[PDB]
Amino acid sequence: GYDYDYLFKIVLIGDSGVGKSNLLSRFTTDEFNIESKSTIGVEFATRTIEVENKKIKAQIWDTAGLERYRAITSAYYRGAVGALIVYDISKSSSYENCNHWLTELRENADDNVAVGLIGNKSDLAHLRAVPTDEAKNFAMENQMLFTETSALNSDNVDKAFRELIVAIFQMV
Ligand SMILES: Nc1nc2c(ncn2[C@@H]2O[C@H](COP(=O)(O)OP(=O)(O)O)[C@@H](O)[C@H]2O)c(=O)[nH]1
Ligand SMILES: [Mg+2]
Repeated sequence: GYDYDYLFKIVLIGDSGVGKSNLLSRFTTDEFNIESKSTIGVEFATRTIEVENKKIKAQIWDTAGLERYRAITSAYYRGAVGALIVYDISKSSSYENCNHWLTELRENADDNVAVGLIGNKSDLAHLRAVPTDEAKNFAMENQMLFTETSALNSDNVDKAFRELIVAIFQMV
């Protein structure tokens, strides 16, 4: 990793418990943590991927519990060129709160940010509370990419991040 052509900062946002921290770990180091306690703070991790023979350092940010800390929250969004809004396919509240997250993006992130919607925990299909076609339509109406993922079993995680990175690449 001596060099890279671009660095794309991407923020993960969404309700607590949906799997953001595990999406970060699954994508960056192929790791998953079954632990149900949220870490209060901010972190980032990187992975380099290739798009059209260009090396892109994807710098993936994750946070919890700092919403009342203004400067840190500002720093969280600062410079982000992509965002993934994450809900839990088994928890309708997390999906219904996606409009809040879109609004947070509009109010805190740069105008040009490329956005993907992720319905995580697809392995909990027996507990599904959000129909795929409904969420897919909501994503389209709001100019968001859409993927259902399982951070737990890995399903579609690389796809969700890659598609967004390709989309960021086309814009810039
Ligand atoms: N079944 C299932 N559990 C998951 C998945 N992703 C995360 N979890 C679990 O859901 C809980 C919340 O995950 P976490 O990544 O901390 O969510 P966050 O609060 O959005 O950062 C933890 O117990 C995780 O192990 C998934 O895809 N499937
Ligand atoms: Mg977390």
